[PDB]
Amino acid sequence: MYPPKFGYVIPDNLNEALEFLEEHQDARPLAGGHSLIPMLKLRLIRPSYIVEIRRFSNLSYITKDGNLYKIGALTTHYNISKSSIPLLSETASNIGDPQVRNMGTIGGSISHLDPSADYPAALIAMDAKVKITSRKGDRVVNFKSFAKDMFTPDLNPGELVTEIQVPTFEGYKFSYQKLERRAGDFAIVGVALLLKLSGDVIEDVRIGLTAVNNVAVRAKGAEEELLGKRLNDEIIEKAATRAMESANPTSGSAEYKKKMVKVLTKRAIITALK
Amino acid sequence: MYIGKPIKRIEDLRLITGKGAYVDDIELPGTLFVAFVRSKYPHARIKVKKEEGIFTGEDINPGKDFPIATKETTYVGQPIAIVIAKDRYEAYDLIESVEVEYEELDYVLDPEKALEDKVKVHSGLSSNIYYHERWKGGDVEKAFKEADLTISDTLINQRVIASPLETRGALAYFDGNKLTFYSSTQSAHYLRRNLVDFLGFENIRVIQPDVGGAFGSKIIAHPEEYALAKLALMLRKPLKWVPTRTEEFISAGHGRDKKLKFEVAVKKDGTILGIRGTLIANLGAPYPDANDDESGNVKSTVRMLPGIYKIIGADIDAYAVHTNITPTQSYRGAGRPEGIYFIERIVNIVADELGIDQYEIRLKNAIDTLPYTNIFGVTYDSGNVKKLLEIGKKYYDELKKEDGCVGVSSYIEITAFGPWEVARISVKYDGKITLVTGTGPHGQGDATAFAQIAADVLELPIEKIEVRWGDTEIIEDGIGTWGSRTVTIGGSAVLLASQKLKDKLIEIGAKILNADEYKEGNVTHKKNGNKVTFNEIVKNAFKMGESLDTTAIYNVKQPPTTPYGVHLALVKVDGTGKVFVKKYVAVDDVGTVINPLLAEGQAIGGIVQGMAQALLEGAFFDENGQLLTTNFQDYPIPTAVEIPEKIDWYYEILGKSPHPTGSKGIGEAGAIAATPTIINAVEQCIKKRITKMPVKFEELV
Amino acid sequence: MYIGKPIKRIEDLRLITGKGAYVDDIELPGTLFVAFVRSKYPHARIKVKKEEGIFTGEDINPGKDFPIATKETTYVGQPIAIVIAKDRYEAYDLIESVEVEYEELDYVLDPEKALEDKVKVHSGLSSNIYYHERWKGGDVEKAFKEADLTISDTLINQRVIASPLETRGALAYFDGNKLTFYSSTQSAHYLRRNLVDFLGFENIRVIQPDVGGAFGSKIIAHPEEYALAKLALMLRKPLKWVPTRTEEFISAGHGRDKKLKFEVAVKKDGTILGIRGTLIANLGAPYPDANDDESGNVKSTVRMLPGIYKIIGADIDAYAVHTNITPTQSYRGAGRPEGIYFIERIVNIVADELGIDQYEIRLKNAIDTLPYTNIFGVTYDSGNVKKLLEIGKKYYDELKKEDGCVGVSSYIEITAFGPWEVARISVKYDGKITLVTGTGPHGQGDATAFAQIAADVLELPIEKIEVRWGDTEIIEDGIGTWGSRTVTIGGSAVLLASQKLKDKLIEIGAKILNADEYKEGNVTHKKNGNKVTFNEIVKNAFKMGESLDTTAIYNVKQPPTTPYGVHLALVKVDGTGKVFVKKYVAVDDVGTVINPLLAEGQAIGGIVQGMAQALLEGAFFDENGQLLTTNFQDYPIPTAVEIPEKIDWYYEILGKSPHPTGSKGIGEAGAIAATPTIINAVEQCIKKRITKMPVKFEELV
Amino acid sequence: MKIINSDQKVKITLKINGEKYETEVEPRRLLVHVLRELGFTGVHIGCDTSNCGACTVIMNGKSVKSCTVLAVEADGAEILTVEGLAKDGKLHPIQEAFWENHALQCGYCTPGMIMEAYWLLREKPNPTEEEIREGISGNLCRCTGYQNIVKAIKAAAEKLS
Ligand SMILES: Cc1cc2nc3c(=O)[nH]c(=O)nc-3n(C[C@H](O)[C@H](O)[C@H](O)COP(=O)(O)OP(=O)(O)OC[C@H]3O[C@@H](n4cnc5c(N)ncnc54)[C@H](O)[C@@H]3O)c2cc1C
Ligand SMILES: Nc1ccn([C@@H]2O[C@H](COP(=O)(O)OP(=O)(O)OC[C@H]3Oc4nc5nc(N)nc(O)c5nc4C(S)=C3S)[C@@H](O)[C@H]2O)c(=O)n1
Ligand SMILES: Nc1ccn([C@@H]2O[C@H](COP(=O)(O)OP(=O)(O)OC[C@H]3Oc4nc5nc(N)nc(O)c5nc4C(S)=C3S)[C@@H](O)[C@H]2O)c(=O)n1
Ligand code: FES
Ligand code: FES
Ligand SMILES: [Mo]
Ligand SMILES: [Mo]
Repeated sequence: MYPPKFGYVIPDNLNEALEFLEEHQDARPLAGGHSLIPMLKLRLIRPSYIVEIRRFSNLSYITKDGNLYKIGALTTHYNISKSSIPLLSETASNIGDPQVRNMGTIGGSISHLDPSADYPAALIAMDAKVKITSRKGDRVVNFKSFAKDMFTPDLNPGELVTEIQVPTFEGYKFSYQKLERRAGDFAIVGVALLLKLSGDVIEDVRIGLTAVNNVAVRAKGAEEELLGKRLNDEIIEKAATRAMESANPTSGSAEYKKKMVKVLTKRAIITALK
Repeated sequence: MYIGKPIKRIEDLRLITGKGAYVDDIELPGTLFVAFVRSKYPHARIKVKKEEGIFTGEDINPGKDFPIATKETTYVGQPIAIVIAKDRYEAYDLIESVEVEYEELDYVLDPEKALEDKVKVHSGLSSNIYYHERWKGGDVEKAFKEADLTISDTLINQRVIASPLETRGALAYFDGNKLTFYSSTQSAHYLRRNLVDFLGFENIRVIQPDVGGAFGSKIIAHPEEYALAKLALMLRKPLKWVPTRTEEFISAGHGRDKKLKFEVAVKKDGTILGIRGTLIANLGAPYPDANDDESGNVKSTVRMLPGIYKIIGADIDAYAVHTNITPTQSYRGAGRPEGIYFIERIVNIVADELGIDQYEIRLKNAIDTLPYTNIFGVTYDSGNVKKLLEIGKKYYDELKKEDGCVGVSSYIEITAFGPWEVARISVKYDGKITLVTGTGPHGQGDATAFAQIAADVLELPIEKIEVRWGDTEIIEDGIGTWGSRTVTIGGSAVLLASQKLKDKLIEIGAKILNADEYKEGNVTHKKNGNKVTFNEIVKNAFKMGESLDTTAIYNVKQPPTTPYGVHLALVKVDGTGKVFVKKYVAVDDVGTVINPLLAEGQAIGGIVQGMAQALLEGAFFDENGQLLTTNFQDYPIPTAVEIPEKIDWYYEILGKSPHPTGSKGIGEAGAIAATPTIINAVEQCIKKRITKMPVKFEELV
Repeated sequence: MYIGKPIKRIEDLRLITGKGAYVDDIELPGTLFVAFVRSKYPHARIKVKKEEGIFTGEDINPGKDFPIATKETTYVGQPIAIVIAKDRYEAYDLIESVEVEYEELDYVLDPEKALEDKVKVHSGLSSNIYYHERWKGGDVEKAFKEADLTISDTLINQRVIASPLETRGALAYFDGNKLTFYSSTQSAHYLRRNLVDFLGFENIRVIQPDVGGAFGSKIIAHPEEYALAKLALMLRKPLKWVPTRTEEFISAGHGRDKKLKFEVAVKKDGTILGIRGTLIANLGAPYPDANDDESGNVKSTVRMLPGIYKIIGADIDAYAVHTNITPTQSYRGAGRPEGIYFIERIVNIVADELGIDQYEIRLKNAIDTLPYTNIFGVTYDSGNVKKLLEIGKKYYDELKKEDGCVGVSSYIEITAFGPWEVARISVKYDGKITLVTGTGPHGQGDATAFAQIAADVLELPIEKIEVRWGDTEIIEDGIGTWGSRTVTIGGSAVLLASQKLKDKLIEIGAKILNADEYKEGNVTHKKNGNKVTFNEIVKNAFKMGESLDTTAIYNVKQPPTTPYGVHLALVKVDGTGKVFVKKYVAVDDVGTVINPLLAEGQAIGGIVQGMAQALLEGAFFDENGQLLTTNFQDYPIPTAVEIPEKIDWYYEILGKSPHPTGSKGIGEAGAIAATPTIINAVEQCIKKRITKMPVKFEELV
Repeated sequence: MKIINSDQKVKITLKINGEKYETEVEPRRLLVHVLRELGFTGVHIGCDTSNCGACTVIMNGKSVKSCTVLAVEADGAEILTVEGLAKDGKLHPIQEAFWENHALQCGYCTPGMIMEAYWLLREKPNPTEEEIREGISGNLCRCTGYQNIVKAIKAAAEKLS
């Protein structure tokens, strides 16, 4: 309930934040605080300093820059949910509860890397990229490489996520399916789908799975089954089956969860198609 | 008249404007904060280094392991040490410095194992078995002789946790002569008796301030309350104790947790003849306050097994057994839900085995008229079960043609326990009236019902009747709020005191007018038409040395009054195994309804708890005796999304109680009916036998 | 028995350990601090700019200049604006920002000037004269016909200030429905009536917490209390008001301030035949609560002028007049000190003019037996004045041979005013007894006396009787503590309630034993010797629905009961004109003495106030109407150095009151007797006539 | 670059229901305790893991769980608590509707539930049953079973058009 004692830094600008973090290996930055503060309260972390990055308002923004959306790291769930990015907005909508989405940010969700988070299912499906900033400058990496393991982002002391990039997916159809015992919970299983039709052929298809592995994965087999094919009942059923091949879940039951991957992939294809 | 009207709550104004005062909203000068160190093991010998700001069980109950463990701890979550600091943040820092030496002992989690006495829950027990009696009634031999068939299985009613949104909490201050103790409790007067008994002196004032619910979890004095109180005698500063919610989950409000090994004897036409088997109830660790609470509840479970049916004999072997977990306590219904759940599941299991209709089997077996004494000696006092079921068939028929699966159950219930209850009413010289109840409402809205009762008796506007409770200094005494007794027993005390007041106002009025009629507080000479006003009577009572402050004690001579009803649900299960409840109908007979708005409000709150037990909740331990569900994420009480889309509540008054209010209790009825209603519904959709709860998603796919 | 024993105070333990709770020791969540802006002028029109955190009289009493002035202020110290801030320090910062526009009007300080109505104290008065009646009794014409001689002078009884060590103070909180108001007041129930009347609603709880003395200064509701209460309705935060001591001196506890123009008719043998003249009393500004308090006191002064003497006629022209100063209020004795001071000075002036001995003149003129009705209609009810004076001569004779000057005075006094008083006694199931009084002690120790009374009636140990008071929610009602009424009227209510309780315990005991003897709480069958204990009676009362909570109201049918006595002092004056009191003897008859330790404690406290009025204290104004003495340096209440080296207190019980306690009041007697005792003493040493007080050093050199 | 170590406090300002408060806090102190310590005791703590919503207040126009914000982090914010809905004792229509529809029992979730409702009705003037339920799914109540809360919110939505 009660955090441990820690120091606190309110830096004037980004440069200052970065330097303090460089020099203080075990200082943690604070964004929406909806994963950091709950962890302080249970005393599962004990940093020397919390560095406040929240007031850098030029880190909060949705920009359409050609055929990329550029999303400031400090952009909240709520604002992403309101901004018409195919798949991603609907996925943000599902996160936690209204109060949670009012504060939580995309930069903090992906820097935290809970293996049941919502965004990674959408972000892996989207081939999202992560702009990482340093006093040294910027590194852009693929979402897939950024997510090194549960709770293990590709971030060094001294650096912050400043931006998430995704293609614009115009004319794409999409669905985020979230299995949950109660409104507000993290995903028991999450399936994020993007596809685009050329006539009745599936021209592109992307399927992301969350809460069923240590990090988010592509449902490669479900993709193979659908890509380039003309849609009918049979292939949908088959793709939904093959999505189970990418699920390595943990005991609901591990077996129940694997079965739910098929159920939610089917719901995703059918919802996006309708 | 106000009685019978949906009068809106006099309680709401303070609370919707955030001007309540729950225990943690109270402060005294120099208040210190108290936290408890708790056992991380199910069963261990302990040594705790006493240090500055660090107290141990020896400071509280030397030579005993309860309320606070001194040599031997018997459950994860048991208090083993007490820290004191300047504030809550520093208190929890100080917790991390406490030095505990553990010797892990062997422990038992399963009450079925435990009853073999192979491993003792505590060193000094003769037996893990706290209670063991064979319950027999009617002619069980004849039942099983005459049966065409018998059916057997084991039904589980799993452990749950009360989880009121406000935790326990308390504030204790001893001035040198007198202890004042504020607590999030279900009764100030009962907590005072508990503290008087534990501390050995009478000069104790208890204050129940606003309480954020309890659902049975705050009847008993908890170990922390005894300890805080004893510490306050020693330290001479006010001491505030508020557990974290993790603490609350691990240490308090565990209830239910009963198993029935049953065999039922039936005729092929769905006649239920008799039952036998073994009831095993899990008391968890031996804490006397909790054991005593829960063991009375074990008896409620057995005695209600015959339900509303014309059973011919039964033979049930009842065990209440300790295990190395949080001691078990009353939770909403306090044994009655388990017993009704058992009979209503069995009834459906039979219906399903014999291809009989779930409604028809109940109309077949239902008691005809009341009064009736069940097989285990419970007298169902008034009403008409069959007739209420005929009324309810019309909703069953409607639901049967909608899309989804129907479940029904019928319940009968015991309420309005004694031994007595108190009410004081007083009138000041200027005319102000205050009514005080010895009950202790904590959300149920009885004070509005009390104000409706007293205003009808006095014939005054309801805004004239301020209603107070929860301070041992403003009323002679009280029992409390539990066993759905408050509007019935506490309201009957209110009716007596108001009547005494009216009788007194009459004779002073008569004296003033020379004679021996009352209307709206005024007294008039029934020809010559001379009149003395309410306010003139009151001022003259004072001048005449005549007091208008009166206290009535309503002693309860009758046995518990018994409501009954039939509830119905329509559900759907999807391809993920998630259950959706479309509709729920409750038909109840609770005697005179004092306030239909508040009564329905109780029905609905209970219904959603009963549904949540069927579908969501469960308190489970890993094999190290650690509770797996210790927060509102992992212990899933429902949000607004998980409720039935609509719950329609109806009442019929076919049977009144013998009490002056005519009312029976409803505080618990919803939670009793909803669980098997919902389970019967889901079972219709699946269709395998459901033997345990909550129903998991993976069990329905 | 406990009655009559010097039982030590049950009140002491909390207070010697610093665990009291006076009003400023109380806090609620978000409490704000309130200070008042006060008039810097005696008489002015005012405009105050209403601003953020700045309230004016228009917010409190629009269209009136009381309690808070809106258009016109009538005394330096009058509240003219109210500021609210986060805490006291910031409140007083904010005071300096308030913007007041004054139009100085003409004002009057001297009540003798004021009564000519040449300058009105307020614009809207018909007359500065609030009260004016000619008091006549016996046959004054015959007195002045038969006289050998007449003596004339003007005696002053100067203004003083109560100066309790705790100031007024209050804490007000309205939750949306109910106002809770804590105040350093003399009666919770009377303050509640005042607030109900001012605010127009009944839902007000008042709490008198510990009070640091009052001495009459806290009977009335003050303007600040009405305002705080009205503000609390508006602001919805708790609001704490505590004046600085400068404020207190300037605005509250002013008393006395009466002038007698007298002429006395005597025979040469020291027979005092009659008196006439003019009494002028200074009410200060028209504040209705204070005017009404003090004007009743004016009457007390006139009616007590005949003292203990066989006066044949008198004719006194009484004025109570407004002036532009702090309104005048009850101070210890409340008019009786002035009246006794007047007659006891006159008696010595005559003795000195006729060379009669100061003791002999009193034995000459003293009433013989009681009852006796004085010339102005006061019935002195019981006792024997002459006989008490014979007892006291033995100390006069002893003092006359010691070194220094002797003064004596004899007093009679009125106490134990009605109209009624309340007591509640209640017994909990476990047996605990609580006694509640409707009085409001604030230092006088009545609760110990109450516990002695109730324990004698019940035949129980005194530690069994907890005594509570000062919450409008724990007792039906009350009057209060003032007019030396508490042990007599409040104790008689205690005696009735305890008796009702005993009678009830008897019949329950009788019921349990089949019959119709009580000893020490137990009931026994007077052969066969079957016995039921106190605790068994109590548990059975609850089982039988019989309440052991009872309230008695003692209506006062008798007129005030009258103690009397003789006091004596020996003093010395040195070459600086400083007075030293060597010895003081008090001989009192106060009826049955409930507690000699506490009674003497009251005698001594009053004695030192009465001496301090003679020798030290005085409230004086400069000609701008500014009080010259506004702190404990310039208003010299005595330290331990300024007390008589020894005060011996004795009592005789020759006359009991008609009340069930037999007691009369002593709370005020010391202050009544000591002033003229001490002045008579000093006068013997000087020897010029003393006409005014305090006696200044320079007047004695 | 303002740096506050473990053992210091920092002065902060909070504007609460229209009024400014000023206090000194350690960095680790939660906004929920500070609000209560300043007298806003209608803000309630129902849990230790951010699930229950009993601590919900409006911070800068947003409903937030004040148990999951550090008080220092809230420096300079405008905060509305339930104590600030009623103007001069006239109930805000959400308060009125909770009373009319019996949407509270023990009252302990009620300040937070009313604040979430206030926020919700400013998002969506005329919400469906389903959107109401979603819209309060961060606010747990153990007493009412929610049905009356949904009724009160719809009645309030209509009062508010
Ligand atoms: C009751 C509740 C329910 C929730 N439900 C869900 C859910 O259903 N689905 C879901 O996905 N999430 C859920 N969450 C988590 C929520 O989405 C958090 O907001 C998110 O996980 C972390 O984002 P934040 O901005 O709050 O990060 P913070 O808590 O501020 O930070 C989290 C981590 O990232 C670091 N950090 C923050 N920003 C950066 C950055 N820009 N660069 C580098 N490091 C950074 C911090 O030091 C910290 O280690 C829930 C949380 C709560 C309290
Ligand atoms: N015939 C009837 C019966 C009841 N009522 C109304 O329904 C309520 C009173 O119910 P009653 O049946 O007398 O039950 P209690 O007041 O004694 O409540 C106790 C019961 O209350 C339940 N409901 C709870 N509700 C809240 N909000 N918080 C808890 O902790 C609660 N705990 C449970 C538990 S457990 C118990 S045992 C009152 O508003 C009463 O006026 C009525 O009008 N007419
Ligand atoms: N025959 C008697 C008379 C009195 N007593 C004891 O003497 C005291 C009660 O005196 P009582 O004469 O009944 O006077 P009250 O208690 O009603 O006190 C009121 C009186 O009390 C005085 N004394 C004061 N003492 C204190 N400490 N503080 C004040 O403000 C006081 N104010 C004054 C003023 S002014 C007044 S009017 C109690 O301990 C009583 O038990 C007794 O034992 N037997
Ligand atoms: S206290 Fe439970 S979410 Fe804040
Ligand atoms: S009203 Fe009790 S928790 Fe909602
Ligand atoms: Mo209960
Ligand atoms: Mo007095």
